[PDB]
Amino acid sequence: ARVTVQDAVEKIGNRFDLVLVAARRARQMQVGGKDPLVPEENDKTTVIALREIEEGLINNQILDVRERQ
Amino acid sequence: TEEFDAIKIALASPDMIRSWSFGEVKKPETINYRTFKPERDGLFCARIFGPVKDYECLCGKYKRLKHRGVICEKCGVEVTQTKVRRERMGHIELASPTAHIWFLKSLPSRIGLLLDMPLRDIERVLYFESYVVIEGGMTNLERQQILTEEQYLDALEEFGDEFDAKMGAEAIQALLKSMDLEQECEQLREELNETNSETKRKKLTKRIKLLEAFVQSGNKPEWMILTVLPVLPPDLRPLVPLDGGRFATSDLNDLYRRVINRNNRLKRLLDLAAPDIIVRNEKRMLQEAVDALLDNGRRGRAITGSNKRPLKSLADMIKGKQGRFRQNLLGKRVDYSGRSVITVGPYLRLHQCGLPKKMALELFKPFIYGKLELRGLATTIKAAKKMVEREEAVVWDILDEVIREHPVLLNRAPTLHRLGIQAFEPVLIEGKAIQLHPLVCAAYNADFDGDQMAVHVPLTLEAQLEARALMMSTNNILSPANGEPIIVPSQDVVLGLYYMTRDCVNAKGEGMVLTGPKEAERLYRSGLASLHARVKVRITEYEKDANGELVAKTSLKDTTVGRAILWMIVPKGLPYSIVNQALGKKAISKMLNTCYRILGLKPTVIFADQIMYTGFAYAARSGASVGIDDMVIPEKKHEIISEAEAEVAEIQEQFQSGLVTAGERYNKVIDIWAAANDRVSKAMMDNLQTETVINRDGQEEKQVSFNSIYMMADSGARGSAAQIRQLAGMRGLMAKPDGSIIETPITANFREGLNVLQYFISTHGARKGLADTALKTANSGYLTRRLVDVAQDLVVTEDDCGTHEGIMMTPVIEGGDVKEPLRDRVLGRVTAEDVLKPGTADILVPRNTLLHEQWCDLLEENSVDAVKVRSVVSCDTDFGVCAHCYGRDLARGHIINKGEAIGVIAAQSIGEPGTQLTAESSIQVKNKGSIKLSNVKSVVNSSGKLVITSRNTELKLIDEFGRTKESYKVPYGAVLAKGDGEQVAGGETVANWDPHTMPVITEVSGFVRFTDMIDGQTITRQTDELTGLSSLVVLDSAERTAGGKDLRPALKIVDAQGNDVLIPGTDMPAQYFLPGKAIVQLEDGVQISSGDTLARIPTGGLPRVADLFEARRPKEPAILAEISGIVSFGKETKGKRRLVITPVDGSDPYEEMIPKWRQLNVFEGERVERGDVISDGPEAPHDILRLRGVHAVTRYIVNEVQDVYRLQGVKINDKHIEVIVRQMLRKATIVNAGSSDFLEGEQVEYSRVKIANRELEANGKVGATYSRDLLGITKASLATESFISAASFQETTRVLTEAAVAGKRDELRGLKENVIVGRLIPAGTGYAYHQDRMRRRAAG
Amino acid sequence: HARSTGSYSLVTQQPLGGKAQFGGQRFGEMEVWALEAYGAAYTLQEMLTVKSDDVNGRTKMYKNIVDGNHQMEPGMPESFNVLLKEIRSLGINIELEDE
Ligand SMILES: [Mg+2]
Ligand SMILES: [Zn+2]
Ligand SMILES: [Zn+2]
Repeated sequence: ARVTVQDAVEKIGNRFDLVLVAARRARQMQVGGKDPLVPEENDKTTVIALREIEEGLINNQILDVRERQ
Repeated sequence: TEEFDAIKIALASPDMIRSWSFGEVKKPETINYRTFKPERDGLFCARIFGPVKDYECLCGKYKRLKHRGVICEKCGVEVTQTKVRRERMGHIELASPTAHIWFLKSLPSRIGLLLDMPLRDIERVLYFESYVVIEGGMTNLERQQILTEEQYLDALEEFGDEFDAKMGAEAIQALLKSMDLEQECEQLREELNETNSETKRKKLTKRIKLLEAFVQSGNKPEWMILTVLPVLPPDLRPLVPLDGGRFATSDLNDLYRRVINRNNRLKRLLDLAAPDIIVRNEKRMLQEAVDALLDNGRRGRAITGSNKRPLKSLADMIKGKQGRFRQNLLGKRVDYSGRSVITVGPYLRLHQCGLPKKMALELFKPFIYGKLELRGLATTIKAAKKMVEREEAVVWDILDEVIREHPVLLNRAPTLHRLGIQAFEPVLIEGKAIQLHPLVCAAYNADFDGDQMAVHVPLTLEAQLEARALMMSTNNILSPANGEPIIVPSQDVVLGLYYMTRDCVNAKGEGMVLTGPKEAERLYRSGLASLHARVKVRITEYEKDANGELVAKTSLKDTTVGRAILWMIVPKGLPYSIVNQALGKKAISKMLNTCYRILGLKPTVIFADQIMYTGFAYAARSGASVGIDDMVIPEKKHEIISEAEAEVAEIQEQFQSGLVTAGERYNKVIDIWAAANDRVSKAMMDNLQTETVINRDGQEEKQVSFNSIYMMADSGARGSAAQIRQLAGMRGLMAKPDGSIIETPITANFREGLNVLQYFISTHGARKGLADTALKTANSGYLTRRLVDVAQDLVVTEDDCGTHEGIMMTPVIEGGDVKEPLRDRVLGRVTAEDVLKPGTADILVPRNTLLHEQWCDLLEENSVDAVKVRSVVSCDTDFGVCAHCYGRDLARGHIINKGEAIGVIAAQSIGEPGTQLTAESSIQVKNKGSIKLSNVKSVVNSSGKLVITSRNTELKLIDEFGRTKESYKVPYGAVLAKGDGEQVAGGETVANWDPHTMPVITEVSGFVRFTDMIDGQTITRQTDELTGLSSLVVLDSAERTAGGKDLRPALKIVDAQGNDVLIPGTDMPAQYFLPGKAIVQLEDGVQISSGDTLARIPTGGLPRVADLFEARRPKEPAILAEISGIVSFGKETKGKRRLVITPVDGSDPYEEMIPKWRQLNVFEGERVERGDVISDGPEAPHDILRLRGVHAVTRYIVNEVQDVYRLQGVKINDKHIEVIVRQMLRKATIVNAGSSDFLEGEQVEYSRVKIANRELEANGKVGATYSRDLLGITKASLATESFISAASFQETTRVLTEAAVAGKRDELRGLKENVIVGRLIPAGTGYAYHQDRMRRRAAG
Repeated sequence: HARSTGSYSLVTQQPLGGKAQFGGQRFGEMEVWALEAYGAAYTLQEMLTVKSDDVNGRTKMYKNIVDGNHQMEPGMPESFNVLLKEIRSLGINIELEDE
């Protein structure tokens, strides 16, 4: 289990819209419109989206560019 | 559903009501009672309101969902979902315009005062007993003239024309439409400019405000009278058919049927042109029916058909507890939740929790079904239920698979603070008990004695993400109240670690040299060396001294095996020194503190877990127990007891002879018994503490004992010195019911045996204690509820307001020493401006910087004493606070994030800890330093003393390196020894004064001359013989004799020749008005020396905190000065003596009444400063705020609350109290004019926005100067801006009517409004959502 | 004791209280304040509508879970809409604004 989200909050310092972007990503992941960019280790889609956020691949702007594309 | 905000309320116009309505309900029938099909227009009609059952017509021709717009040819009902029958409204067209009961009969009658005509008259008019002449043209009669029958008759016969009068709501509407708003408003403004009298000016200002509210909102008065009346959807007032041909109906059905009946009868009577009397009666009857519908109870209380119970009107459904809001959105039972008993489970990780199989299956049932169907193990859902009720291996595998990362919420019944709910990852276990991680118990206040815990499951995805990010246990290690760690090891862990680190003089493996910890473990685990034995070990510590690089330093330290074994866990960054000591509770706590501050979160978590495991393991290996011989009775107890008994016997016998009162004997016995108790306690502690005299190789030695009970005491695991005393010493003195202390103490202890009396006494004690705790808890709960209620809406909205204002914060040095240092007091606050070294142009801190540990450390090496820091109270932001003014402090370390609701966290942090709260002759410098006098003006006399002539004189202490250690307040008349500059040795007497005596000191010499000092009228000469004793008494205002009440005796100080000698440097003729109780001992005939004595002048805890927060005037307030300058007396003896403060510069006319009993501390001819004490006693916050201003009152509140809280040793950060105070003073009162009504209580927010407007306008205004007001939290909360939040709990009818008439607009801005409306709170995760909607307006 | 879903009460459609009948835990006002101290807005949202009182909401959430997706569909609580109709039933114009 991912015991700390400290690096994800260091990516976006509000610590609140972090939850929103991670929820949007994990909702695009659960209802299978999209695919994970990280090799999953039997995590559920919430911890997958946090693991993706902490690695710098996804934020709000990447979501907006990919959605309009 | 639209995404909205800003809920608007106003009078409904008849055309808008026509807009909402879908049809007219013409007949009152509902259903045929024979065939249960509904009738035509009726009250229940399918073609108007909707189909009764989903997607199927009445006659049963069309039943399929395939049809969605077809309208059955037989029954004209369209096929749609029956839910629409729940929202469609109807309407009834009334023939006679009818009044709205709420806007007329509501206690402040808005029709009444709008027309400036009393309510009695309106009632007189409405019931048709008398007429009123409304605009009777060019005759001799006014507009609110009451007319009798035959006076109306003779008027009509005389005046055929130019006579217009009418009756009822139509007449009232006529009066309202023809009223000229602006002409009356301007006339009223002129009148107010001409009129000066309190009550009429108040009624006029209320009325003008009402008119203004109408002219801005745009509501026209005529809408208060109803013409069309809407009718509620049928399903909300159902008419259900009971089994057995009978029907059950809501009362609204009865009221609607009666209203429709009476309306139709009135229609026919109108069509028949019936006489006026009958139509008037019918219109009245329709009034009762309608107003009973709207609000039943303001009339003859129209009861229902054949039931004697009063029927429920609309207002009853809305208003009141049982109806709606107060109960509807307040405290419900939720789903997917369970509850059970908690258990230890040490093997768990900090971020996990043991969950029973069966509970997990029950909770996650629907997840199980979904996943089972996804995997194809089950064709359909019923097969999933059958497979779950068999419970095959596949079910447990799927349950295991779904559970991996899904977090659950744990809650414990009294959720005092936000750490009462936390999320954990579950691990499936056998059994029916929940397993809870030990470290978090302290946070929950959980105990394993039958306490139970509740477990909730977050359903939606956003909830899951929120739980894992914000609420998870590992993310909450710091308490939101104060910064210190919460998860510190509690009792077993600390005991084990204590055992591990303590060393022994001689053991197995003394003095061998080890190459590292690994062979230390080899040695200990193989039994070739004792777990604690002094040894030389080579160790490599790491230090990140560079920019994040670790440098290995490797050397030989002298330690124990145990300390090395412990060192194995310790993360890289920490110095070895940390573990080298005894390692008790405090040591472990500060270890965790340093580990967190240096390394960060994750290493701290893992290190805490490691500490737990090793502590538990080695505590178990230790084998610590408690035997009867472990508590050693001190050998010299019996002697002490016999001696104290002999002493009490001697004092009692010497009492029976009668040389000492009973009270004195009581005091003596109590004090000697206390001394004996302290003696025995100290002897027992000496015996037990260091008694192990064990031998090394040769001679012997002694060391800190290994007595198991002593280790439990010293480690801080359990027990304090007091309980050790209670076990092995005498258990001290006891208190009887009233609080008085029994003369004979309890000499026995629990190791020995008590006897009946002593036991009985302790029983009383324990009973009283427990009852106290009970009532304390009740009072706490009540206090915290008020706090959280009042401060809920405050949210951090802006990043930085950009103000330069701030409060100068100093370390509070109460008397002897520095109770609380600066560093902790300033940590995490941003600075208001750069502070300079003791040498100018040496900037130490740039403009606003967050003061983290490094800056704080920097400040201690230098000598900064006081720092101006931005405070929340002075923050400039409108409708919330800015991040910078607040600071950092959180469960996390960084500056506050925009959006967090700090009000609620502050209220909880101040409330929850509130459940464990129940001579001065000479100054003595404690530490060697220079003495410095502040705020004083002394005059050296002949004796060579620095005579103190100021009542507000302070004596602080500068140390070697420029810091104020000690501070004392030196009163007027205290003999001084050392002046300024002198270095004072340790504990040397620097000042002297009489404790129960304040002498009045003369500055010059000469003969005492009597002025207005007449003998007999106001003073009574009782004088003694030659030696110069007297009893001349200059009495105070209360105690002055009956003849000398107004005659004020005075003493002018003249010299031997006669001329009044003048005070040095000033020309003032010294005319000393002798104050109250001026005992003139030295009679006339003795050359006065400089310093002759002229006049001798002789709760806490929860209720105190609640009282500070409710701002209650403490019945004896001290009095202050407004301006400086010569005070003077005035018109004498009216029953309260008058004092008029005369400013040397400013205007005179400030009079203050003074009761007779009050004694004055200042002389008439004295130089007062503003806000100096005039009478002694507790000051009410209002005066301090008004005179000294905001920062003074906020400092006052913070110091008195923080005193109570620290007295119990509970640490709370000041920011929360500051936030509360800021919420307290939201309101101001206008003193100047220009845009307001010159006196209205208005919130500071509206004042700030209007001043910003005015001063932005180039012409603008002179501008509105204001004065702050302080309101108590209960009333202050009651004065809530939001109409929704007000309606949430007070009289609903009143606020709803007020907001409806005022056209008020609610942006909801708060927590409770958003809850009520069922949308996302604007705090935290939903802030962004709302932020999005704010971006959504005025965008593309 | 634990419950996932079960019988609800007659008049106010909240789950029964008790142990004999399944019965849910009492989410009191103090717990609301605790959650509010955190930024937990969505948890409160489900707690107020989807978890207890909203009939259509609870069945929709059941169906969504059964389908193997874990989302939810937001909006104004119907009880709130009922409130609008009841206040509007008086002579009071209360409008849902838009921008
Ligand atoms: Mg317990
Ligand atoms: Zn049909
Ligand atoms: Zn600010």
